[PDB]
Amino acid sequence: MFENITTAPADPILGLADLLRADERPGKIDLGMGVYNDETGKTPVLTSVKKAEQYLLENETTKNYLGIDGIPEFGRCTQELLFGKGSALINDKRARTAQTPGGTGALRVAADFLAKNTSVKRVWVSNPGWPTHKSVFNSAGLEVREYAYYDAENHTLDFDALINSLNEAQAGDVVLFHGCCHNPTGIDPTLEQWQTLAQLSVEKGWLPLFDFAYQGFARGLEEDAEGLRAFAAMHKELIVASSYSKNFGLYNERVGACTLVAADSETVDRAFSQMKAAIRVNYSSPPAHGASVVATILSNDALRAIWEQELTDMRQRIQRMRQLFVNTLQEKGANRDFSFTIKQNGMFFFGGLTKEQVLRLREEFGVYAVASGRLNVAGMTPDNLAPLCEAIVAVL
Amino acid sequence: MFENITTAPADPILGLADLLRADERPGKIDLGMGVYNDETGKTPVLTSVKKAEQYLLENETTKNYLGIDGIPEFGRCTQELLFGKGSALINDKRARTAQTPGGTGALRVAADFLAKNTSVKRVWVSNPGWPTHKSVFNSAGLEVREYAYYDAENHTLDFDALINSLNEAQAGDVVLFHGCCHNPTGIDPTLEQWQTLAQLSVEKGWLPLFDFAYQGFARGLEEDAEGLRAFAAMHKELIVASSYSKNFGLYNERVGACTLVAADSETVDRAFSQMKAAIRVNYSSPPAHGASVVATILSNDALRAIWEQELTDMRQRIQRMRQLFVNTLQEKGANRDFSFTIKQNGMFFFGGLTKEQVLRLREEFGVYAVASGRLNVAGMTPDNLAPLCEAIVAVL
Ligand SMILES: *Cc1c(COP(=O)(O)O)cnc(C)c1O
Ligand SMILES: *Cc1c(COP(=O)(O)O)cnc(C)c1O
Repeated sequence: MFENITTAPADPILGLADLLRADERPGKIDLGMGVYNDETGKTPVLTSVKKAEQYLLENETTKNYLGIDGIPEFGRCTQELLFGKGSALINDKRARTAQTPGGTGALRVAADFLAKNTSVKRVWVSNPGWPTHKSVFNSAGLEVREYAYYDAENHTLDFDALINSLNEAQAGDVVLFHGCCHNPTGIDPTLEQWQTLAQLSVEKGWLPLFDFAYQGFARGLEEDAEGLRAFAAMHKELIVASSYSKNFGLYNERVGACTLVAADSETVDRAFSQMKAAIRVNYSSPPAHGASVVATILSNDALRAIWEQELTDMRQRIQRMRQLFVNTLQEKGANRDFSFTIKQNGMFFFGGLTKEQVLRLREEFGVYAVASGRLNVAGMTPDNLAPLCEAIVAVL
Repeated sequence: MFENITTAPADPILGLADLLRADERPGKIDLGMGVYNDETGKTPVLTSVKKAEQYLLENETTKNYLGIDGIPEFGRCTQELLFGKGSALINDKRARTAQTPGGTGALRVAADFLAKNTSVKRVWVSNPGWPTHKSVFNSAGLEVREYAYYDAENHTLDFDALINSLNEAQAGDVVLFHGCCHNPTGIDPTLEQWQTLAQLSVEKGWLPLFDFAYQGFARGLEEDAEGLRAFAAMHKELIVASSYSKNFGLYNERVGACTLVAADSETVDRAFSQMKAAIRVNYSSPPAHGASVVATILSNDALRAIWEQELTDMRQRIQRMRQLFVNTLQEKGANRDFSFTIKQNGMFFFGGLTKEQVLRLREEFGVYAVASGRLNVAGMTPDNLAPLCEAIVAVL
């Protein structure tokens, strides 16, 4: 049965882990996957998380199955975090949230739900964008079309090209937006642009799908959700795939959510029943630990305060590394200006390297990055910064 | 987009949870889902599990992503538990295991892997059987055919009908077997029958797929795997979807595994790369907590000893309830003999009620069971046994 199976192509992002494994050189620098590192180059468990796990260890009395949609408190807290404490969507009961195994899992559930219960045939994703998006939607049998987004020469959001590109999108099509911290450009729409996009979306009849994996990494928790809330204020229907992998440092516990929004309570409930059916034939019910940690923290004033501060510190360290990176490049002799990286929100640096330069950095300097030229700024520390820049200056 | 979505049909098993929720009557007895209960009617966290979680809370230093296939130690321990400490499959490196979100998740990964990378068109499942099997395989685009298995009149495995039924199965077809504790009959093949089935399977050219969710609940950990090992000794290829939900009481942490076996190391690796691709576009990587607990326990002699004893106690309590159930039915006036339930392995009791009787038990007595007439013996306690039997005697 398996004699003719062909080897699968390596994943451009997740595949870096395997290459790093094989490389036995001592000075390897991992700037591939979007994972936060502290000044010591480690990816620690948040303190607020440790305290939540301590609490669970002492008060948890059973591991009995959660409902198909997960922990109810988790859903409410996720909705508040997304739409705002007193949002009308929450009051009118127009939203239903299902706990999922990570943001990627949320995207899969959304894709299966769409393919089987709606007339959606196309999903529009940005270019440049996150490769996993095409893979997930394609695996569900939906076609992916790309829309322009980045002005590679000026390092800004090419709004005109974006609008012009989406005009080929027909009503009933799904258009995917990154809530904040666009992966990989790091350039997000301004509030006014978000408002124009929401407006346009309503007229064209698109079904907006927001991938929200970095809430809190651009400017703040509430600020990062203004784009989404702008859309939520005008749309009757929408979908949100969010993740707690990064803002909680719960990467391997797979904590995400898929939120469905309909015109009214009656409609979202009927639709959500089908979303639950898509989960039922996938993994049945979600893993409790990670989501439990998130629910516990967001529900406890004390823990939540500690957590928000830790998030703030993470965002701030990355912002400081961007300056140090740019500065160190200038005093190391870089024959090019990489100051535009200061405007980029999120964990990454993008737009200054070719795939060959990335390949040379790996083979000759042991510096690992995505072939697209995306480097994880969150992986830079005061210790690896010097050798990292020396390697870069050597390939420019 | 969602105006015309139709409400989804309730799940015959998972749907009981919602009905129980709505029923406000005080004396409700939940005998639906297969979850273990102790004498007090609670589903506790195993002591060995609590100790493992204590250990993780103190030694875990990061929540960084696991590889697509999960924790490596978890895979090795799962293989040893399945094939035996010094199995040839392990020595020859013919097996690859991917940690999955539960046994159901394992089945989904196997189904997606099969549909996309092989010529498999049909999957054969038993009748009676577990409804979720058809749902999962059908959702992947594979057709499900049923094979006879139970002698409803004698309450035994109808081997002749089984063989005769599978003769319509062509080479290249997938045939699904329950490793032990057949759900819901509780009647498993004898070692000799397993050997005849393995033999037959090799000649017909079937691809065996074992659903192993109750290892340790029939007779013991090693004994329950003899059927599987019988097949593993003669087949070049096979698939195993196992679960730790029950034998570890880790239901909501979603701990399962999908093991792939090929003729040689070279072939399993190539095939496994495609299985990883199927996971990549689903949930990306598995939840660490649950599998970590399992790896920790199976790797620590002390913890493992405690765990094996707890498993032994669970199997023993269920066995004692079967006797008490049968006895209490006789002294309560049952006009029928339910002694055949003593031979049934696992958590359930099956074969003595009609769907109407089950419906009446619910509506009039607040006793909840699956419409198929399957009751969770593991849910019976010395306290609810009397009223439970009184209700049953009233509907016979
Ligand atoms: C990190 C990320 C996700 C979700 O990650 P999970 O690990 O699955 O929670 C989704 N979309 C983008 C663009 C991301 O960068
Ligand atoms: C319980 C069970 C499973 C797996 O359950 P999970 O909760 O997904 O781990 C698989 N097959 C059968 C027949 C089962 O009874």
